[PDB]
Amino acid sequence: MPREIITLQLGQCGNQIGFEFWKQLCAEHGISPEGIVEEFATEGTDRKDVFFYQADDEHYIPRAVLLDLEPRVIHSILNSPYAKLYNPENIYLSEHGGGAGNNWASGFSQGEKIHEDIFDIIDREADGSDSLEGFVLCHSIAGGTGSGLGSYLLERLNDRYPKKLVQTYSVFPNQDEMSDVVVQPYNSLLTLKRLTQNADCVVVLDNTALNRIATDRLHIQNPSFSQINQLVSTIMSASTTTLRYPGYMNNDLIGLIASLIPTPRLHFLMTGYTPLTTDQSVASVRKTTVLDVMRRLLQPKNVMVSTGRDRQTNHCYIAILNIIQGEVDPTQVHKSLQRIRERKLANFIPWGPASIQVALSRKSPYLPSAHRVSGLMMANHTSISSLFESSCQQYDKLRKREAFLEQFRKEDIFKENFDELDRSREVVQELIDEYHAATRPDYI
Amino acid sequence: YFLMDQGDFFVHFMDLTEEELKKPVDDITPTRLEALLELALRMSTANTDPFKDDLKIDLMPHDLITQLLRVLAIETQQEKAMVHADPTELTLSGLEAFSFDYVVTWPLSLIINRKALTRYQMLFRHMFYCKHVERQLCSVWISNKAAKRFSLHSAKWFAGAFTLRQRMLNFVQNIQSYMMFEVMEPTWHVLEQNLRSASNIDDVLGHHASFLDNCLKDCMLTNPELLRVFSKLMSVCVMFTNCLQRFTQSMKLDS
Amino acid sequence: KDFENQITELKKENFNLKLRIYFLEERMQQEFH
Amino acid sequence: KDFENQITELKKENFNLKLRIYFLEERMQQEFH
Repeated sequence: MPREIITLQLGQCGNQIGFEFWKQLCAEHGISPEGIVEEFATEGTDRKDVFFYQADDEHYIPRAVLLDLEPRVIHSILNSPYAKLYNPENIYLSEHGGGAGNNWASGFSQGEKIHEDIFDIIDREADGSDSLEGFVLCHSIAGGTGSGLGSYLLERLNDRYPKKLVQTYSVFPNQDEMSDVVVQPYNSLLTLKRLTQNADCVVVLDNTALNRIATDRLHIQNPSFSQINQLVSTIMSASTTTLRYPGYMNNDLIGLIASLIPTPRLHFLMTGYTPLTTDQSVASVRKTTVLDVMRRLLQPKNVMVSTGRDRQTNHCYIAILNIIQGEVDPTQVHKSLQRIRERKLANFIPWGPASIQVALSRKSPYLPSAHRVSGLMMANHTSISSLFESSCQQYDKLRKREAFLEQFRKEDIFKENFDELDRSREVVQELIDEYHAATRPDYI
Repeated sequence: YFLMDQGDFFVHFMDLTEEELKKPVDDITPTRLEALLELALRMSTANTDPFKDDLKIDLMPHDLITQLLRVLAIETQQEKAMVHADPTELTLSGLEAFSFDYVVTWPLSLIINRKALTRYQMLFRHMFYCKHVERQLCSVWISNKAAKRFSLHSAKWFAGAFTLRQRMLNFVQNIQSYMMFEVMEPTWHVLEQNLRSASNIDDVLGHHASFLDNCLKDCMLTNPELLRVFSKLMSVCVMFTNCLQRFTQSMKLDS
Repeated sequence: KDFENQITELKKENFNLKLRIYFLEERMQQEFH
Repeated sequence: KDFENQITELKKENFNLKLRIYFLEERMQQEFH
């Protein structure tokens, strides 16, 4: 049965992630930007019902609701080639293009104020999807709508669909880079709290890591927010390749969440891409072994998560899932598991179930893969506890020094005090402590 | 049919057709199963498979492992103890009994013998049982979502269910990865090559016999005690998930 | 590997013969009995 | 000698189980006739 996902885009970064993911899904399923299925995808093996909702025009339309309080991202999404690919009725655009002002409290207020409109789009997508599994919230942890509206959207999806998985593509702020929002620390903390409480699983997409990985591994000088959104789209297309092309294992989001999240609360996932190189980096007659792919993904130059290289937090993978796109030999997958276990190519959490699965699945036929073996890494590592600690410390620095506290206290969430930011930092700290415990034998 | 590669039909095979699989031997209505199979056959892009009609509903007069342990785990002490055990009067659900059998014509494809059909039927019933079990485990994994906005430190039943699912889901994901990697990925090409190498009746029989017997030894389900050990190991994780879900159902109706 | 292959082939052939014997015995019990 | 012991038991078990199936099948086909 198809399992549609309601892609909720909040903030500029979230709208870019959602639009790029929709474009990547249309390309991989062979759906043209007008939604009219591309001529090469009529016989496509893509489970278009599974990934995209079939509109009245039969356009392969992902159940995507783009809700942003700033009109710039909404206009760019509506101006993308894929405008007719997705259903227009699920895109709610706030005429007040003022945004949340990089304040998570203001973002949550905006999400709740557009809760009727956004919850309407979410429920419309659920009714328009045969077996809508849950909602995927692409937003920015440092933005106001992305962090705040991301929290509001995650909470709204959890309340309307408590039995539906709430996955978040939360753009974590640069903990090593001075955020332009002094209240961006509070916004990041609130987005992390939303990920921990109103979201079932949070994929932290640290823009500092995006720039670092693009510059060092992909040789992309200064990755832009557009570049981060494009990378997110490529990673999403890699993760949904097995969604469009039906495989034998990990056929649903709930199954992937179970295989990657031994702790129901500690579902915050760090990201990595393997091989991490520019498309111009043609692996010269290099038969990428499954073990070689595992080593390259485990290489920090290939991880797309800005996890502070904190020697205090013993980063270890709670669960490791290697999503391989292309022609991958299943026997080579078993050999890769053996070689990675022997060479310790991946460090696992000491207090989580050992999950090293080698599953062979096909990519979307409409999505051409330049590398015979492409790799997307979703790993639950305690280094995310380092990134969460950096975010929490930044949030504490903003709350304690009243950095952008005028903007934070201007919203009802922090009207009395920076309670929303403080509870957010507390939730982030608790998650970081639990993740460090998970890498430690004492988590259980 | 019974050889995977119909991924959409697989995702629609255990989500719907397992309604009365837990019903009695004759309690489950087969009309609903046939309707569900037809809907999954023709409501998606699985029409590329051209032998969905050959996928006929079957039911072994024992469980897929009841008959197995009755014959494979026989000739030592159970060939007269429980070899011929009838599952109808005992607890034998539809899921335990059902399988799929194949028959082929006389003038063409006169090699589908009733014995080979029964062997293939047991293979199909065991493969779809595993697929349905994997789907059920994935469904049960998402249980800690109704209280996902509630702290799990004070959710002893739900917290313990999540902690045990931490390893149960790995036990399913790694298994579904390794088995599909070793058997299906190798065996498909192996059968293709053997058929392409066969030229006579004897050669085609050898290719088919390899593709059947070697897979019958790949699963390690040909032993008198390993089957019972696998049954014990498989009836424990599912029971744990069910007990945890029953304890967590207080949030559904008791709350 | 030769002994493991021989054991696996013996087990597969034993399982096939056991399945045939089980089918025959079940059919005999259902028809004659 | 263990390889021969394995072969000997594999042969004897297969020959005996196939004898059992021989009796089952011949005593079934006559009931099918």
